[PDB]
Amino acid sequence: HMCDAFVGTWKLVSSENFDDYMKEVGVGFATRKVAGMAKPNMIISVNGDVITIKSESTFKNTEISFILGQEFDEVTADDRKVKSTITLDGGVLVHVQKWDGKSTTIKRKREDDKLVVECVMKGVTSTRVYERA
Ligand SMILES: Nc1ncc2c(n1)N=C(c1ccccc1)c1ccccc1C2
Repeated sequence: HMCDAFVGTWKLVSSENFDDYMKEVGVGFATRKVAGMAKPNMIISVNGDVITIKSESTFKNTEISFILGQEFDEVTADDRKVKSTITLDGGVLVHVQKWDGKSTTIKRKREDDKLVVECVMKGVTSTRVYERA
């Protein structure tokens, strides 16, 4: 019943500072431009201990399935090959991606009727707000 409040289909409604976040991650110009235009959905489901997060957009369709606390391989939408671990901390899903001696953290939290996604790469934070589809 862990992540019940996350389950569902969500649509992007606002973004702030995402180009700067992508620059800090190392995303190149053309991918920043096209991927920054995208308006993904996020489809979150749970089956037993396995959480699945799918993100569909005109740019790319991605999907991850995982167990909390258990590292996995992920290919990001910008084609990074990262080692990811996702945990639940005080009701927030905390997703750490490691690659090339670098690290970024993505937090997903329910706030009112929204699902708020905060992405942090060193000093740079981007906030993306999703609402139910
Ligand atoms: N489908 C789809 N399309 C576009 C994007 C995207 N997913 N996902 C994100 C993203 C964002 C925050 C946390 C996790 C993922 C992503 C990652 C890097 C570069 C571009 C995008 C945009």
